[PDB]
Amino acid sequence: STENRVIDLVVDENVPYGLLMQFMDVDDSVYPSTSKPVDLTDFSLRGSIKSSLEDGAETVASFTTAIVDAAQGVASISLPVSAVTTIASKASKERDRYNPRQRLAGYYDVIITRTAVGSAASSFRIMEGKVYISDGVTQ
Amino acid sequence: MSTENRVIDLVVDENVPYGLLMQFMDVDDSVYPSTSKPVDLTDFSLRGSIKSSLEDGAETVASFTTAIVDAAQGVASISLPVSAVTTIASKASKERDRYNPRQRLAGYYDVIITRTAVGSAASSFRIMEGKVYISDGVTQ
Amino acid sequence: MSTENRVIDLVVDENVPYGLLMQFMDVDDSVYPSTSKPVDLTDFSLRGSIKSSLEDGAETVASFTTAIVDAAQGVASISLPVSAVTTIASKASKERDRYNPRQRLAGYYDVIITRTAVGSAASSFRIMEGKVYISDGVTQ
Amino acid sequence: STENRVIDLVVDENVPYGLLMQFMDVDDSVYPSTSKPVDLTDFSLRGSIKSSLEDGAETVASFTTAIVDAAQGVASISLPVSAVTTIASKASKERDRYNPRQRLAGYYDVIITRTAVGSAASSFRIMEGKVYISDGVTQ
Amino acid sequence: MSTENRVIDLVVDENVPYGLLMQFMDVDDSVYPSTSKPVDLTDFSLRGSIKSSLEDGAETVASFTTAIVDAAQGVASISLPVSAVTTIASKASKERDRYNPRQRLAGYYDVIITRTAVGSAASSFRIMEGKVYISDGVTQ
Amino acid sequence: VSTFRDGYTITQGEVLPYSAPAVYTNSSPLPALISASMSFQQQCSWREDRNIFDINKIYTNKRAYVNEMNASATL
Amino acid sequence: MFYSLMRESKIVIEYDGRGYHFDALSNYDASTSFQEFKTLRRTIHNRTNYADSIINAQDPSSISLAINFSTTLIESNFFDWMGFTREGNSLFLPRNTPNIEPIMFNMYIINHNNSCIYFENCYVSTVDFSLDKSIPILNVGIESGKFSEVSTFRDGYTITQGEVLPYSAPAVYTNSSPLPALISASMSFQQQCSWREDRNIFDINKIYTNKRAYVNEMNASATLAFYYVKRLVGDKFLNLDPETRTPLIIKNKYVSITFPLARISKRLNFSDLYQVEYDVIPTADSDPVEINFFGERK
Amino acid sequence: MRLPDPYTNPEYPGLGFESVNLVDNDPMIRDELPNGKVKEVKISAQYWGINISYPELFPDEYAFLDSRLLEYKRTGDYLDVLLPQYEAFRVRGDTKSVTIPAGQKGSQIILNTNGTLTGQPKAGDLFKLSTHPKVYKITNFSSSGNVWNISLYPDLFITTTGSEKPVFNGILFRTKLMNGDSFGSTLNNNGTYSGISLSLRESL
Repeated sequence: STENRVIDLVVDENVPYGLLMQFMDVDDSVYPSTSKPVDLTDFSLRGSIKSSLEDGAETVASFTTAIVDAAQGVASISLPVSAVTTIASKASKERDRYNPRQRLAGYYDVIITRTAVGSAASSFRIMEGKVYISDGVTQ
Repeated sequence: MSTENRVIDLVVDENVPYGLLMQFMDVDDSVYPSTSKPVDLTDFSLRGSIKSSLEDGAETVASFTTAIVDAAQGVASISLPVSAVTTIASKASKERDRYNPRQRLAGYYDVIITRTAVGSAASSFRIMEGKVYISDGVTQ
Repeated sequence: MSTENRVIDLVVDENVPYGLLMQFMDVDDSVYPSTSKPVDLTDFSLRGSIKSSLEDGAETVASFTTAIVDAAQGVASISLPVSAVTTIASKASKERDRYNPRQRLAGYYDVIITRTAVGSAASSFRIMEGKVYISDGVTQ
Repeated sequence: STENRVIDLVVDENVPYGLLMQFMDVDDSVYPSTSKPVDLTDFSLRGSIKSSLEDGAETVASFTTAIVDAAQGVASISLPVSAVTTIASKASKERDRYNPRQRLAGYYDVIITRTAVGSAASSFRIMEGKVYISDGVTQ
Repeated sequence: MSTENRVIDLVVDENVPYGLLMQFMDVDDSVYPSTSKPVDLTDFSLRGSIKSSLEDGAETVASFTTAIVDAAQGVASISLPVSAVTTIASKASKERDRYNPRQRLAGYYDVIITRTAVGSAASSFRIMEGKVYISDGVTQ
Repeated sequence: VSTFRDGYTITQGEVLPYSAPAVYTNSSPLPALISASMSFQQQCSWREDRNIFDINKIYTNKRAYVNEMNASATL
Repeated sequence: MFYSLMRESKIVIEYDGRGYHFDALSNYDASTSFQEFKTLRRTIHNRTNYADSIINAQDPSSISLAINFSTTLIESNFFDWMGFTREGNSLFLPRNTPNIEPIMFNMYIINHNNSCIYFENCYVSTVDFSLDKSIPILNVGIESGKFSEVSTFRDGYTITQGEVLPYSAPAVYTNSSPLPALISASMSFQQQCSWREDRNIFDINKIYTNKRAYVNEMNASATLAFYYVKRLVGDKFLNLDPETRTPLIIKNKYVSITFPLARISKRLNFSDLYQVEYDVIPTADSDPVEINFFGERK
Repeated sequence: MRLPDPYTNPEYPGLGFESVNLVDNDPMIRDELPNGKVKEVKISAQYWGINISYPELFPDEYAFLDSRLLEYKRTGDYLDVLLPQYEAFRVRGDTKSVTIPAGQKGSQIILNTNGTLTGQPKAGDLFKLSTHPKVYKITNFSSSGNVWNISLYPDLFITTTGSEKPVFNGILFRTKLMNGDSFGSTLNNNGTYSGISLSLRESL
């Protein structure tokens, strides 16, 4: 995977979450800013959130994945408001003294996969890190 | 900049109706510097609230009376009347800021914009957050 | 982008009338250089009060008399007569400060400019704030 | 320059692993170093993952060598997701200091070989290091 | 006038044959610049042995196989097969070193080049010396 | 100035616990580290534009340009 | 692994094919470094941030040794190597510098486990010692051109410094009249050579090391510190007037630096107790400066 | 031909102008009348002059550069250069469908984009006609919808024939070398060619 590229997602309470990626391969040896959007046809990403980083952990939520634009390279990872509410319910209560809005919910990963006839399994991990819930008051 | 960007602090002045003027604008910087256009704010409703603490059981001390002054041009306004300001001032902590004695902590707040429309894009975003402070006054 | 200076501390002279005048000027930064036009003070009224403390229930030392000098030039004057100066001098703190025994703390003051009309929104605005000091005099 | 054979592999749990080695032959006689790729003829790579260096150590897994595009020098080393699961089963429960997701699974090394290209078995080790399993959350 | 470097430490790789080749070149410094001609290795033989210690009575870990590659170019190769590498690996010290668990001390080695013939003087010459280390491998 | 901007919300949290440094080449550790010092700079320069229109006035520098950026480390 | 301790070291100087192991070494300091050519090619096309640095030369090393006096007088070879002519156990400062280039020698700094640092093309550039109320010690300063790491080396088993000489109080004379109230006699000798950098376009893509040098000048100097003492009112012997030519000798039980004719400049300091300070250099036509090395019993 | 630069040859970052001097060269019959009035008559054609200074060039980069320059000196053609400070792509679109009405002489020019171009060319930017190789400099701009009114510092050398197309991007100066007669390069002991500079001069 990308051990050096761990990013912590922040989901707002009482708000549906949305995050969009762009798979866009580059080759700047010919000239700088030579980037071609990767075709995402017949790609299906999927992921999950679990409370602890070990086997036997209780699953918290599964992202409602989608492919917004095929052949344009714009994939999306997201989950509805009810799932965010479940995350907020399951999240820990060890609030920081100087970041009293963020609580830890669990760990997440998502895997992209190729399901092409004439091909084989091409699962690959593209995201890794933790899911932090930001508290909300306006409901 | 995970959350550092959409957080600012508001200081409502006691005995004065507080009104904050917002101007949405779609600024393009990655493609080219110095390019910005207003956001068509039609069907982009706003709503906000204030609470004393972040716990599950918190008191709704006040709530912004948001209004879209201009449908286009991306101009909106969040404001609360004099009664809400008085309620906030009464329901605020008695511990005064040392660097500015007139300011006392009132609570936390959020602002969500709901772009409900005919198109199936009923998304919601939290565009503001922070702490609410009350600035004491004497003119009454 | 710069900061404002709403906090201003006034120093009055005992046995002498105190006169302060404020000018409100419209400003803008554009392609042409800074264009300033005086703000027309129509239906604009002022009102200021002085109390010995910020905390609720403070004794009202006095109140300022408000007037508008020139609407076209956008000049408003906020001042108090000599009798009010004497009244504030009587109610000031008796604690002196060395290196200048004249000055004594009198309290805190605020000024709100408001525009009240049937078609006008019920909008107030705390233009300034700060503390009022007294330069004790011996004559009179 | 000198030697940099020691590189550590971080394989992902529940995801198949595949590494792409662009073999190359740089020479610094001329100031712009020659980009000539080695030509992959009569070459086979062998690699086993074995816990600890002591003799008699059990073979945790074995790398599956792929030789493709011999003209331009590239090659692939991989192992199926079942091999990944077998590796993750025997990994130690102690986690790495810098990343709380990695766990030491064993050691490895791949050995190039020429089989009678000139009636010589010119086999030498290419690379080496430690294999780290990165605990997943998706499954 | 400069120094030699007879002390060379070798590092072998477990499960892999080890091959080292030495070239002997005649040198001279004169009016014309450094003239180098390869030394003709005729009747020149090598022989090297490895023991776990310098002190007398040390166990012989293994011995090197010697060969001459090209007499005209003055190239001789000193190496050992893979089985000898395994033999030395078995007899190496079990004490590991952190920051690189691969390397272990195997012992000390010497190489003598000699020229033995009826007309040739009984002259030997210790060309090198040093210690032999092992890079433990897992494959095979 | 009298009134100012005070960062009630945007603030630094708790200090991170100490952890020993380590320098690697690829994945081979470099032994016997003493002190790794890193340095990063943006060596800008003020463009003094004090002119005859600023006579009898106090001039303050306003604009500057970047001569170079760099990243350095002494191990 | 093997760490390198300064206390566990041995410094051997290689001259003429013989190793001069300089024992009785109080302390030595040395450093090695490289010269770089780092330019930043910022252009209107690309205002880059990454420099173009190539290592092309070895910066000359500056090694300083502090060596105690010894009974076998191996340390006088530093005067011998620095350019002084020898007769018996006394070293003369020649009227003219003998050769254009200094006397070059190599030096080893041995350590355990066949570890060594090999300084080459060295020359003795400074030697100064202070005859005082503490044990005398001469700090020599040599400059190297090329440094290297080698496995085997030269170790001076036989040529070594003996036992340190016992302390003996210094005394400075004029002919045979002692100079009263001495504080600290410091002597200084130098061979102010200069490296001739000949880095040319044939050394591009290679590391250059300095190899040849020439002697700018040699000199012998001494700074004498006294207490301001007068025996008479309007004294003639002891005063502040300069002395164009006067025979001076800074004598000890084991060493005696002689100035056959000296140029003395005096400097008075109004400190807690008044101190006068001399500045002794040999005159234009003075005979060669003597440096005698007496091991024992003169 | 094209002068090598990091845009054409990114593998040679040493190429590229360390400093470029774009001088204005308009000869004029200036006369200082005794009454204080200064009268100047423009007769000789104006030509931009380009002074290019190069940073430390490594041997391979200088080999490429002087190979290209010697090819210039051999085949005798013109040497095009692209100033990068004027490469701000402020006008998108394809200018083939832009018509310039014929019969126009002088500084002013009128061109109809027919609703094709996106972006406004601000004053100080470059301008060049498709046919003639002269390079102008926009001094003032004014547009009424699609029609654009552009004022150029040098008067139009040739009267528009109704087919000339605007070129708002990738403008190359058709220049000639002025240092060719005695052009030397010094090689340091560091291994770089130092003080390489060119005094170009626009021809026609």
